[PDB]
Amino acid sequence: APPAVTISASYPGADAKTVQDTVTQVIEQNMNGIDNLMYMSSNSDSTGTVQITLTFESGTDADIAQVQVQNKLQLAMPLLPQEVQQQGVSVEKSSSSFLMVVGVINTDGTMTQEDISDYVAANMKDAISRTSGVGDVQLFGSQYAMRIWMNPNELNKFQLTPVDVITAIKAQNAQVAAGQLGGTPPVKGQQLNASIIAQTRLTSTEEFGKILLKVNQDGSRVLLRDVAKIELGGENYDIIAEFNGQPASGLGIKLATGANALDTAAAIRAELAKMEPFFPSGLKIVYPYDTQGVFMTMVQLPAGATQERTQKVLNEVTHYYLTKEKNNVESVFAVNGFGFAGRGQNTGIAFVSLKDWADRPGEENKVEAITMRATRAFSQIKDAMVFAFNLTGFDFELIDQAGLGHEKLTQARNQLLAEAAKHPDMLTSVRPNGLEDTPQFKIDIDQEKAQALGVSINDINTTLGAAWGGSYVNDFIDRGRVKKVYVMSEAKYRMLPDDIGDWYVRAADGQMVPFSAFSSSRWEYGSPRLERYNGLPSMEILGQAAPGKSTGEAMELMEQLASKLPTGVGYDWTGMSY
Amino acid sequence: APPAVTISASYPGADAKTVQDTVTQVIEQNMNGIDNLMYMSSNSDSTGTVQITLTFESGTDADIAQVQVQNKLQLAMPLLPQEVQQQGVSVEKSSSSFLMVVGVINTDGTMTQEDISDYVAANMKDAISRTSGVGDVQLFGSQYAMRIWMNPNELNKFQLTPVDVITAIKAQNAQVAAGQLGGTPPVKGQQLNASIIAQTRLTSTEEFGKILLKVNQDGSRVLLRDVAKIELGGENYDIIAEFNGQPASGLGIKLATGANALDTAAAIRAELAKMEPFFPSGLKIVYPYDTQGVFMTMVQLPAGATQERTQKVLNEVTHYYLTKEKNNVESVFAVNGFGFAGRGQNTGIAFVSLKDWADRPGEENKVEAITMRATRAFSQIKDAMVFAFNLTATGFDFELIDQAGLGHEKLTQARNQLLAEAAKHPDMLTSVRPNGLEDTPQFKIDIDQEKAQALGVSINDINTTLGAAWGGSYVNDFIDRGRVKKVYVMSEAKYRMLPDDIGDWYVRAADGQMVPFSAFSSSRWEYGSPRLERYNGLPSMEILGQAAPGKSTGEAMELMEQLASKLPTGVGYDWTGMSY
Amino acid sequence: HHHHHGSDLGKKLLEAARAGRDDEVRILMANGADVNAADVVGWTPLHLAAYWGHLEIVEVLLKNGADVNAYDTLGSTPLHLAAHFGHLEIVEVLLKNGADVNAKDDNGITPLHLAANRGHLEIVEVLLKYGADVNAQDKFGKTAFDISINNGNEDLAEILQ
Repeated sequence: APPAVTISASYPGADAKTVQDTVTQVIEQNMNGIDNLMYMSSNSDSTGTVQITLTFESGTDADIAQVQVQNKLQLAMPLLPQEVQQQGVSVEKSSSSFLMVVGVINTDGTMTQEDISDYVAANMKDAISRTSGVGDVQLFGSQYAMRIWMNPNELNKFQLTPVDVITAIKAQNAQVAAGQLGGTPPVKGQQLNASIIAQTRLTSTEEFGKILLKVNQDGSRVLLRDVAKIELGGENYDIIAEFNGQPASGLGIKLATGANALDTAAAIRAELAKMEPFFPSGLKIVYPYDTQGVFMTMVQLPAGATQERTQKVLNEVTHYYLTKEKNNVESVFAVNGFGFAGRGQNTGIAFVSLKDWADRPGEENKVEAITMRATRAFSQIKDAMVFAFNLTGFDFELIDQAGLGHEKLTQARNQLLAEAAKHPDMLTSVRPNGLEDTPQFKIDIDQEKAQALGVSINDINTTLGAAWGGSYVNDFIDRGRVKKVYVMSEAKYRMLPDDIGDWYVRAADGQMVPFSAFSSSRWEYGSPRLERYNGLPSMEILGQAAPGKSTGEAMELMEQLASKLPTGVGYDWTGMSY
Repeated sequence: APPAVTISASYPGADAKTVQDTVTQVIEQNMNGIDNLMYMSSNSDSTGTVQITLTFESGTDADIAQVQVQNKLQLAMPLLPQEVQQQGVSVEKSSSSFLMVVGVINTDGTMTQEDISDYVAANMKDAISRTSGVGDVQLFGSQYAMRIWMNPNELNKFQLTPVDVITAIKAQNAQVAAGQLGGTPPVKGQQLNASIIAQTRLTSTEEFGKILLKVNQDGSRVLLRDVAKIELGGENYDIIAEFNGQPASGLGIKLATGANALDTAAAIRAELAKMEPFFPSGLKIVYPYDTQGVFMTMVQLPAGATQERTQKVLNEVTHYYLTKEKNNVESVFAVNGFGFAGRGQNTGIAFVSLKDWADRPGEENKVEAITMRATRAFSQIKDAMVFAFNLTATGFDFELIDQAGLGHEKLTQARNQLLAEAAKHPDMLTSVRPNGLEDTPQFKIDIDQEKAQALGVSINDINTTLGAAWGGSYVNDFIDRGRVKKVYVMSEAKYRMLPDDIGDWYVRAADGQMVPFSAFSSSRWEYGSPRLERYNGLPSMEILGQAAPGKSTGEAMELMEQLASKLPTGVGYDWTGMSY
Repeated sequence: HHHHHGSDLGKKLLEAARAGRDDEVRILMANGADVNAADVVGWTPLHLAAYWGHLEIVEVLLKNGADVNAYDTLGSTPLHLAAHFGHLEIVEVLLKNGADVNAKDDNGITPLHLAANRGHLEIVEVLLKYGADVNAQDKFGKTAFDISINNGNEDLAEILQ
């Protein structure tokens, strides 16, 4: 198969367009001078995430492709936002599918899903990641960060802002290089040499809680716990897993292009065996997907669907396997927020493991018949593509060739789909592979009013972003491991449009100014996922030949339909169709 | 073909010594412990550009040489000025010469040279640059940037400066990450989830025009369009091309070290075929140099010669091929501001393409005879090396090296001493000449620290105001027709042309007073270099020449060594290129 | 004028109004679908049809009794959306069916401010024609004239006069 190298980066709190236009385009523009590149594709998401896939000619040395990519990326790194560089960009040379899933549960319910995910991130993931043959490790959960959950009524009460919180955290959770006593070059007759130790990183919520934000006129003390709740919690909250309905975390492991599957899997088990003896009580490893005896189930809801609606669908899927398929199915490991296609609130995946082959006698209890019955049983779930598959048609990109923009490319897409519908004799299931635009909240900062009041735009924007999107401030040490600190609004002050008006920003003259005084807002539509293909805006269309027709005939018709689209809209074939 | 890896960096507005001492030396000091390295050279130019060439043993795996060069370059990257990093340092592994030129014109005259170059940079370059086998791609022109052309009279009228303009553009041409309503972790039961969209990058001159610089005490508004002109324009204005005298742009394509010429050319053509159907009306590709059938004409004036003077020499060249060689020549693609040497205002190149082999019967109508006549005709042009050649065995390549911190001026003195001795030996040595450029007048300005401190004017404010105005500053990115591009502030032309204009620029002190530049500076003319060369990490001057009629290069090299042994203390030499 | 959540047929209608499926809107209407079904941001099928420029659906929803002056959760009406996005025929249709030409959103923004801001000149004329207060002022104290000055759109300034 043609080797693929993948770049991943992230920008916490950024929308798809922001990601695209400060990250994705910049990287793409700088992917020159790389040998044997067939094509390039990318997603920029409203999760703050970009994924760029570079697919090389068959035969290419995947080590060389990776290195040449990494090198070009390194030279583009200074062009990306500070916020993105500091998340750490990854470059990977792996299969798009999983080799195995390591599951982790706590049989004594002493640990929640969130504790288990941190345990895994903090104690297991790195050693698994440095095992040879391990191309990509996905945590089904998040590592803990120190979370500072800000309250805007309390901040306004003491005339503070997220800017003051952030500043104070950098100043008081600091690791200072302070030299030595009797350091070199020394005076003659010096008897004492000793390191000077000054501030050191904080290690606990108690410590963060006593960060001193300010001393008032009466000499009383405003501490950080006076304006914030302080707790360990995930760096993000997007991915939640379950194993047979019980709280779980895990690692989804993908094989490095060209490594050996069997040997890689053995070396993974050897490393886990080194870890088990030091597990806290209750923690246990389960093995829910080893690459037949296994299959997956994909859950894809339309964009706009929350975690709660995706969970409802996963539960129906899990319930079906744990009741209607009891006799064939040993386990289900279900992940809400990660899907076959990557990552979102509207997607999920279920890894299913079967009982021993010998105890599923009969044609009708083998993988093929099971996956078929399940797809059948899930085919009538509402507003959800749900299907079961082990691990055919055509793959078309519609392309913006003349700076037309997202909205126009959408109309041109729809015009092609509407014509493809009128040839059901030749084409079936012609459909976008991506996502539909959804409601978004457009807020316009009034530059004139901000200037008249003496409110700085950087304070406005840091206030908005930090509170509603979260900000990575700096690092701390949690049980001797380096981890992140995040400031963000407590949930309840960032839920509804009217909450915007409870956030205050301090003006140059000391007055507190509500966000309502210098902003205005409306609802509009935009994209939760912007797609690009060889550096240009694009929209991926899937489809197949109708029954009794050749892929080639179908493709021929798609090319004809495509020649009738508005000026500036081209296309190409990719993937299976190249 | 010894394989060569090239590092390239750009520092807008920098003089040759600033480039050498803030960029080139820092890189060079880390280039050691690289396998199979024969030598290393560099030029640091007053165009703000550095090019370091690293030449490897024959047979070296180019992939590995690039990887190793780049890994040493990373040691230097955080020590480089931010203005360099942001332009994008590049590391390439290519042949030094062109495989082909892709020319672009507009047969309806609805697009200027500037529009054609932008269309090429924005819709065509990147895909060619990514094509397998393409080692280096040179744009004959510049991508559009959003240009803010400041007026210092209008800036001083409102107590503003380029620092205020830069600051307002960063604040109001912003792409803000603003989070979500109802995002995770939510209050349980939350139904509404929506991205929050706040400021987004500007996309048009109109939007840049209404950037709000200030509100006065009286309530009225100062907008950016009240202190500047606002238009799309090149990131730079140095490179200008023509095809048979008509406005044009194009791509010079060099081949990646060891890649197949036919296959790489074919893939380039296949890639252009995807672009053609989406051109605006009138735009067309032409093919002025495929690699006999073709040749080039180097134009090289002395340093200090402007675009205008280079143009006239180029016109005389183009004119010659279109009048006297019109039965032979199909096309001339002439580029002003780029040539064999790399890049500068005193350089140009013409790529010439001849009619079909069989439409040119006779030996006087073959490439060899045509180039000889062309070179003969151009020999008479004054203050210009012009010659034509169809792309070494009698020639030599000498490096004079400063080995004792003597500095550039002493190295010139020593160079001149070698050249005048070489001149007194016509029997052994013909046409011994520097490969580089002569010093030229430069404007030395001294900031008086004490006066600045006394008036309460910051040095960063002074320096940004000088630099941004007379040199241009890359502020941030914007989005032009869906594509990321740069934003530049610079003085409108008329306010940065004469020495007296220095005094029209004001900086604002801490106490709010506008202070003219003349209050804290003094200036004088001096000489300095527009191209500082280095060889193996040391200051150098390359000297070219050839063995006199009949005598071998070994004999001629032996003489240069004898001459060089008599040069002052600390001046040494080495042999490079042919002579290695 | 702020309408609440429907279900199943309301959801189908909202989605069909949004995608321009003229036939499907007519079927759902004949089968009793709530003509003022609102989504989570307060958008009725008329908001959707107006935003995405589907004229026939706009006419059909109005024939079947759609609230011409529906408010989304930020006080914005279908006429706002139509004026903002340059949908001339839809603007005309809405105003002919009782659209409030001077409806202000939560921010004091009227359809004329929006049409003005995006330079949609034929729409500005129709709005004035139908009684638009040319001196209406948003929360920041701006009129459509101030907008024309800030944008540097001389054509618009002369229309407002």
